[PDB]
Amino acid sequence: YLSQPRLTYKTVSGVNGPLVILDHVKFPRYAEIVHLTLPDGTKRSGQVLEVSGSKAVVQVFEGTSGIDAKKTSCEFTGDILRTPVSEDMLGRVFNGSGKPIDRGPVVLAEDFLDIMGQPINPQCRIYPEEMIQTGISAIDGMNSIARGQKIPIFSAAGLPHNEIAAQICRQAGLVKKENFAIVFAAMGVNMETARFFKSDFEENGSMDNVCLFLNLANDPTIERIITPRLALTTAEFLAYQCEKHVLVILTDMSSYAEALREVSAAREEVPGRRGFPGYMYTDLATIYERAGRVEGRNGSITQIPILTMPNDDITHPIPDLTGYITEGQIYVDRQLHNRQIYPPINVLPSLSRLMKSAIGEGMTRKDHADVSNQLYACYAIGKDVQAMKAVVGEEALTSDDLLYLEFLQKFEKNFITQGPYENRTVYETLDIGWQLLRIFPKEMLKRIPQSTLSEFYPR
Amino acid sequence: YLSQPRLTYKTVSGVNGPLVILDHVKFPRYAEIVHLTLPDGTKRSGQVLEVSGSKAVVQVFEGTSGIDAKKTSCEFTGDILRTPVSEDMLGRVFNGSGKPIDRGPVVLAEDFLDIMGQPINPQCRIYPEEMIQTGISAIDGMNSIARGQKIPIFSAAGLPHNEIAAQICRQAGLVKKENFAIVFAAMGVNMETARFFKSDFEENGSMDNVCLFLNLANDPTIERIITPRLALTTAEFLAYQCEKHVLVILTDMSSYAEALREVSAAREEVPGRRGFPGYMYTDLATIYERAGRVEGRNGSITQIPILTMPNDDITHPIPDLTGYITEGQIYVDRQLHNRQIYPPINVLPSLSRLMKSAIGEGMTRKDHADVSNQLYACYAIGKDVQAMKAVVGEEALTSDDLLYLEFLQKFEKNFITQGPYENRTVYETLDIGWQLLRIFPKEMLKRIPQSTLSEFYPR
Amino acid sequence: QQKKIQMSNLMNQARLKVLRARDDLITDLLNEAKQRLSKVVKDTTRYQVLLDGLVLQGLYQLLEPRMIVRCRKQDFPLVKAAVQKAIPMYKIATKKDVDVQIDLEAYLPEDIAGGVEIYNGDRKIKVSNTLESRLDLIAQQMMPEVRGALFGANANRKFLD
Amino acid sequence: TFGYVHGVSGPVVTACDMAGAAMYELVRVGHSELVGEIIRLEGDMATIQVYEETSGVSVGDPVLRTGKPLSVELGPGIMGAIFDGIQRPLSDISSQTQSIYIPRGVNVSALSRDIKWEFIPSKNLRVGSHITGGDIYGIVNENSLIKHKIMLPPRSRGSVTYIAPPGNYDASDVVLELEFEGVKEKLSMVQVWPVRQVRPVTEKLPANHPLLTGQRVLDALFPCVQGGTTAIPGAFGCGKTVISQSLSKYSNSDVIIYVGCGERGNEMSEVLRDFPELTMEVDGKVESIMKRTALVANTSNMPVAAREASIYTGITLSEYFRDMGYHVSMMADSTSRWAEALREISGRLAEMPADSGYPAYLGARLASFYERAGRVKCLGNPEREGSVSIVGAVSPPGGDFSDPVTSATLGIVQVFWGLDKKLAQRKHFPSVNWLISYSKYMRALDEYYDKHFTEFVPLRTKAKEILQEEEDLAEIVQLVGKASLAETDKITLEVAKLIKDDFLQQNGYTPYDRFCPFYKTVGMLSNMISFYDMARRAVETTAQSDNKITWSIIREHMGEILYKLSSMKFKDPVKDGEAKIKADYAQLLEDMQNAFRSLE
Amino acid sequence: KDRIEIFPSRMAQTIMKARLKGAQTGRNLLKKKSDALTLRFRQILSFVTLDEAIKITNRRVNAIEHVIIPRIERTLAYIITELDEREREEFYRLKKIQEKKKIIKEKSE
Amino acid sequence: IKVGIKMGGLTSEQYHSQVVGKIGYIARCMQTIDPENNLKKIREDYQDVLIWAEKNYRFEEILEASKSGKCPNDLDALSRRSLILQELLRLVSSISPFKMKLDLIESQYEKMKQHVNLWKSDYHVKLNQLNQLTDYLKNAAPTPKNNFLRAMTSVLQMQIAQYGITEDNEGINQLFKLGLHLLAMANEKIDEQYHLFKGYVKDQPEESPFEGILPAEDQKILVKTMIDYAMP
Ligand SMILES: Nc1ncnc2c1ncn2[C@@H]1O[C@H](COP(=O)(O)OP(=O)(O)O)[C@@H](O)[C@H]1O
Ligand SMILES: [Mg+2]
Repeated sequence: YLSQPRLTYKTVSGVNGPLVILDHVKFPRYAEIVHLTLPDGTKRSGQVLEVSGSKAVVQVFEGTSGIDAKKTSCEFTGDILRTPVSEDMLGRVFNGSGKPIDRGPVVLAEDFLDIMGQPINPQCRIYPEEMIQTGISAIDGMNSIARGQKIPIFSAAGLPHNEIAAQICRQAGLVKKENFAIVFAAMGVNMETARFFKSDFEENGSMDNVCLFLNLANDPTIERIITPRLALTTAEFLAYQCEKHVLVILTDMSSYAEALREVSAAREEVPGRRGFPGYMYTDLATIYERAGRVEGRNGSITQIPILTMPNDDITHPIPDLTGYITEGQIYVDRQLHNRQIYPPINVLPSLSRLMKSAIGEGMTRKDHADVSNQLYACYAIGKDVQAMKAVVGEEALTSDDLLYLEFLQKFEKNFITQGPYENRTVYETLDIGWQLLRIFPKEMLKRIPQSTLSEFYPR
Repeated sequence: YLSQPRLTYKTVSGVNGPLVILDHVKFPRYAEIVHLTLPDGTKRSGQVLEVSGSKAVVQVFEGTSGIDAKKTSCEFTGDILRTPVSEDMLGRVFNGSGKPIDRGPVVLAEDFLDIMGQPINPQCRIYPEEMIQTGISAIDGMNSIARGQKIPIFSAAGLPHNEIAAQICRQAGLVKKENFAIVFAAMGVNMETARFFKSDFEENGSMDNVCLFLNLANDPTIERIITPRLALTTAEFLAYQCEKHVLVILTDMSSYAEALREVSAAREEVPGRRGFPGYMYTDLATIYERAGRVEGRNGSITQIPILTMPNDDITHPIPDLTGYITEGQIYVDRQLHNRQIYPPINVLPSLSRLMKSAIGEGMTRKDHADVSNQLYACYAIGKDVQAMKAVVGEEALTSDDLLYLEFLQKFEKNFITQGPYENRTVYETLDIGWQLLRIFPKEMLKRIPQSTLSEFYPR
Repeated sequence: QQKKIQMSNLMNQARLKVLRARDDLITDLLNEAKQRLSKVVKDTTRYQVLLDGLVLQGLYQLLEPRMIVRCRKQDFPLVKAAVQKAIPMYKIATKKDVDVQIDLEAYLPEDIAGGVEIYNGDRKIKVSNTLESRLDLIAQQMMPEVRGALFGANANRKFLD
Repeated sequence: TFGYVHGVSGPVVTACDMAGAAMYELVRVGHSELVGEIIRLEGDMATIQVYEETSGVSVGDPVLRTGKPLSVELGPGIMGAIFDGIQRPLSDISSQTQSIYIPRGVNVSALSRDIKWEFIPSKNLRVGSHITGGDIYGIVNENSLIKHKIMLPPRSRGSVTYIAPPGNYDASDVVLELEFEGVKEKLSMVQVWPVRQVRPVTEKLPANHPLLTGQRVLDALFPCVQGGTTAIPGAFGCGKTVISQSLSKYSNSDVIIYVGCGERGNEMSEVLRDFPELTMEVDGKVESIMKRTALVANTSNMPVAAREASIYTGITLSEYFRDMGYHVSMMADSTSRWAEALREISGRLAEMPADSGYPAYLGARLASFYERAGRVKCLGNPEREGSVSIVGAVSPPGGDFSDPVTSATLGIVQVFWGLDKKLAQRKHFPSVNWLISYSKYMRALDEYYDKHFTEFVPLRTKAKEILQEEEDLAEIVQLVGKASLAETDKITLEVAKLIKDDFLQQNGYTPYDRFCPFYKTVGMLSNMISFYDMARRAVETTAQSDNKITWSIIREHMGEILYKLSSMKFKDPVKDGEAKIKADYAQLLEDMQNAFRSLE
Repeated sequence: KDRIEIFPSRMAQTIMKARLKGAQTGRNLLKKKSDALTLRFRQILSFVTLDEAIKITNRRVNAIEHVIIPRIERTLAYIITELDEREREEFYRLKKIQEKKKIIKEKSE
Repeated sequence: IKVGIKMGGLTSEQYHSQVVGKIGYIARCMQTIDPENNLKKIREDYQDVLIWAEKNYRFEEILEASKSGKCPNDLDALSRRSLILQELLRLVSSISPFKMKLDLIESQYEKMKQHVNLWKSDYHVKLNQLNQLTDYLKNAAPTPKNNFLRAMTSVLQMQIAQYGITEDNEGINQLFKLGLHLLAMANEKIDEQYHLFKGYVKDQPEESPFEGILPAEDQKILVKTMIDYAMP
């Protein structure tokens, strides 16, 4: 029960950016928590980043402004930030540090969990299978999502990634032949977006099963490093102890990665690509992999994190390292957005690793796998046709190129374009798929076995 | 004044590149000047760029070759580089260190001014509202020069930017239908360039109103970043204390930037682009912004900080950061020079920020602004037509396109081509404008209202 | 063309000629000032007072625990007194005990009009407070006023900024 | 109460014997008492960011420790005044020092204490009344345009014990006395607020009202809203400063705070000369613009550290007026110059840099700056509604929108007004790219537009489709040579030119394009789109007949209509009012319809 | 417009260099087609169809030469410059890291 | 565990401080609008707020009551309840010379209270238009324009006092349009000022629209101004 009084120090060595360095500390514990009382009485908290001898470096979440080097009192908790968690956290809004913002009380500690995460034994991990029917043809048709997957949405600044994520949340469900709890971690989100999501959950009547963690763009930038760990810790309680199915939305891992960069620079760490810490891979893996099913439980965690891509690229370290950890992506593009297409999802650079197993006879439709592959290849070819047309002109194309060009134009208009308040089923999506495939003569559909064509193609 | 004896030290701690580090210094002053004598009697000077406790870091102007560690004798002047200034500096030739090189005496000061200068109070700065007649149609018409404006000529190695500057020195007058004191900073140039200007100033019969500062290619590279400040400091004395109108020309500013980059590398400062210091903009502003009229005083400073563009790259940091600070640029290029066009001034990528106030009723002629804007439209379109015709051929053009080629061809030989001694008035330049604009029918002159065309177009 | 470039050269040289003459006049004044200071130095009753100040002045600038005072031998009896009367004052103005010695082996050149130079213990830090050094140190700062005082103010200067 | 200077590296000064000093406290460095702010604490030594040139500062110079953080004085006397980067009035310096240069170490009150202000209380308070933060207990008549509300500062409350009767009071007197628990507070008209702290509001509201801009583009195609944030990352010569000046001169905002952070010195003089000569009628009376504007000058050749203080002073001033129920539209014409200051200081600090030398926390500073914008419900019992908009320029090197500042800015701001250097070279002003720009407030304003106009939205959509289609064609036309174009495509290409040359560009230095009332923009757009639809119909209904109306036929037949359409800009809204302009545009529509009937 | 607008990378260098080689090969093959048509055209002097085929071929060749390749070369040069700029900022940080390590080592002695 | 609650958007202490003010504000508004406590229906509707005011309470005691939950401490709900009263106060005060019947005041209260968003409603816009007219005239020279605005504004105030602002009565609608147009009209353009005023007077159905609205002394100046204008 740690019934041992805590030591409080005024032995501040110095303060450098977001970091406070203390000396003369008795047996510093790594990743311990320190409560700081500023000379004016303001309380703030921080977590130890490293210890050495009698010195410790504390990462202050709310910020270091106003801290002096003589009077600030630093109380060492003696433990690791184990956060209070409760099943009744749903229907609540918390700030980035897990404190009430909704005029409710402090969450009552039904239990405590170490936010660092408790690794799950791969031997007991259960492979996900059941498909989530998101309502979005670009996802349910081609890049389907299994329950327990990890499929982030890439986007650049200005794109409607908040609308797609909101659409998935309210349209989420299973392929039918009861619903998800939402754990919503906002990291560096502006107020206009914050009310967009909050209002959407209220208007659809979802708040009974929604827990928000709001770290806004105008809130402290160090705090958001823990926010996603608090969000997933609650998800793990609800999914693995309370047998709920939880959908976890992380509004931006890029502002999270930047927050890590701010700390990494502050402690004069050796960076890797573009100034980010060499351990970014691990810091992301320890959050992304908190997903999936485990033997003996009925609940699950599905993650759909969002990442803003600097400079509209996908080789930036942030999306690059994420791609190596997560199981595909959605990739929201800009060329489709500029053409007033919604959802503006580009099917070519986007994949879903679990798609090959979460579909097919017994889960969706016999032809699901064949329709997806053929449409993808046709789209890829259509794009190569446009690349030629841009040089040789529309008068220099052959009959097959025109069929691929007509397919491409109709594909985006009839298949990808949907609208934010219309959901289509996986079976309706495939029926549309066939309407687009039937543009081609059967001889050109080289990626669909003849048996499938004879059953579906002439319909 | 400073009555206390200055101290002399033999306490040099060490030498690292161009920086001589002293210890045991009594109350070091930041940005104070140190005079040092080498074991062989050579005298050199430098400035303290850093102080810490008893240590001071001195950047030596002449260089650090031959600086000893035990026998080096240094003395601290006790002030910043304040330089002697007097009215009778006009007609004198100085080096980049402020010393005479014309076999005359040292400056018999009327006062001592801080070489760093002071920012002019923006509330007392008076916005320029007078035009200078350069006599060059390519400038007076489409990119007018105001008195108090900062207008560099962007050039490239081998182009006659020295001849244009020399021309401007002789035939720069007023459009009020005047003797400018010229302060010429010749830095980073060869003997022939400095002798060219020196000879031209005597040939013009104006040498008694010209002050030269020379710092040649074979002179120290550290003095090359105070020479502009020496020129401007004198200009400030003449303009703001003696109400003399001064024209300040700084030769290839790129030698300033390169000298600064060497200092930045030596001091391990944060680079921005192409290895230049991240504060290059701020340093340039210190040089450039020493210009303009001041309310209540009858003087002015006009600058022409000509610069060479490395590899004709208009986005190189030197022309880029200058473009952000100065009121536009004249810009010469090789496409005009390679056709024996003089002056080789290309109006399309050029502008004058103060030009809009300078033209029009009460300044030149009421149609000035309209003629300039339409000439820009017609010239740019003619360039676009050439880009088209280069591929499609003359047969693919219609009468609407050939007119712009006729304009473009006549414009460059009638408007831009003049000759080193062709001095046109601003009114003659506009008349030429109309002669070229009348190539097109009224309907195509879309930048000019009918309230102007009906008066001027018929002629 | 040839006539006006020749007249330009002639006018430019005439300007340099009068400027050099003006500088000669400034030098003559400074050389007279040097002789006037020598005449003052010859007066024991005023020179000893200068030395009293000059030694203490240098001591305040070094603020070292050990001082070596160097002078020309001819004036040693007066520098000795200047030091003796300077230490009680130093220990009051700075609250620091200083060991002040006079160098009896090294002397300033005999052609120095007067004054002292003071070295710290290791001879790495020195202050030069002789009469020639003071004359130039001040004259170079007062020159703007000398220029006006001898030749008149510049009628074209209106502002002192 | 003093420390001592230990070392100087430029804008950064290191001081010792300051064990009790806190971060972001003000200090006075040197015998001239230069203003600085503590950045780091290392034992008993402090790292000080100094907002004035440190030349001449010596080791051992005193450092005065001031408990108050960097703060701005807020009260009457701001409007019409120009301040430096740390809220020192330039008109008071020049009137007191008689110099033309700004001296270093000047300690001048931000708001004059000699002026006798005309003060009227709210007449709703009594002794014993309970007053809370944000309450207004009187108004000062600064001028005829802005009524200056005297608010109780945030984090202050209590019972009223005395309220000054109406009369003439200066800023050193006591207007309100209030007590809480024994402790009594005496307040004048001037409150102090740290510039780095966000002033608290009751609720941040969605922005649902246009920010009127005197531009055709930057309004019809890419609207900005009251409380919104936008960026203008223009290259040098793109005319982004002119866009900022145009918005300041001619908008529907109540107060403009213009921040010249790293700007050319001539630009601030330009404003001070021109603005007093502008008019804005209030209630039938002609009044100057300066009475509703204020500006901060921290020019490019001024201390680089002061660029951070300038930005925060500007937005803090903006919030102050927001709290009084006014709509504020401040603009800082640089952003990159602020981030540049952060880079230079970070270098002197020897910090580990991030992307392209900029501090890792660059994004943190920009995010917290821009989020202080927004339409809000104010604190205070009187239930005020206000806004702060931020229109911030950015200066990407080379015009390449890839630097950390442009990139981070685009991830924060909701309206992107991208400028194209290649359009500025053609004097196609404003140089708006119109292909990469966007506004995320289109949906927010759709309700507004339907309420007042209706016709605007389908016209906006058709205009974007025409411009985008022209770009899609231009890509291939460059290679084909206009040989394979259909007649329906040639109409698009030439109408798109009509839009580009006559609608998207305007000369802001003319009596007719200096301000473009919205009714004129949508009026002339309706005509241009109506031509498109009628011309496209003319060929669509005849292409399969016994005579196809090609562009060359309509071009020669209707050449007078094409000239009239191009003339629609030359309407001079000040001389010819709304009634004549609308009637004129109606006539052009009739002329087109009659010419088409004779053509088809 | 001026550049293909591919974000600077070593991958972009490989793609752009392959794209440039392709454009240059197409330019040379089409130039040979034009020369063959021009010789046949002059031998004949189905005549106007050769003049039309030559005009179309030469127009495409001119576009490759005046539009597409210059644009690839500008893009490639842009990429090369920006990559060296990224190399420099890495050099700076690594140099400062080495100096900070040296300072730590001196303090330890 | 309360290091940083940031309740809604305010520090807890600032949130509760705002609650104390709003309670006092409503009490002040009720005493200002209804000095005699005649509006029994509305005072009862605020009884749960006014019970904490009009009594010898200290500021700290009400602040404690908020923190302890002993008073209506829901600031967002309390703000809505305050606004539907603030707008009623300015409605009555802006027409001071012409008092509303108590039945009309209570009717206007309910009409605003039941509105989904009073701030953005037509009630607020009409009140803003009225205050633009009545605020201008607080300090104005006795010019033709200002004498016409005085006469026309008094009529507008009279009609509002009779009908209120919930019904789109043609009388107040025309008066708003003409009043705002005349006020906007440039001060020197007297010919339009006289045209608009004279056209108004002979467009109203009343033989003498100002009879009993403004005093005889203002009627004498009002008519004399028109007489002088038409004299030459
Ligand atoms: N909207 C505009 N209307 C008319 N002229 C303009 C406009 N914008 C820019 N210009 C012209 O081009 C110049 C460049 O604009 P400026 O704001 O100085 O460029 P920058 O983008 O560097 O701030 C202006 O001084 C003016 O002459
Ligand atoms: Mg600008």
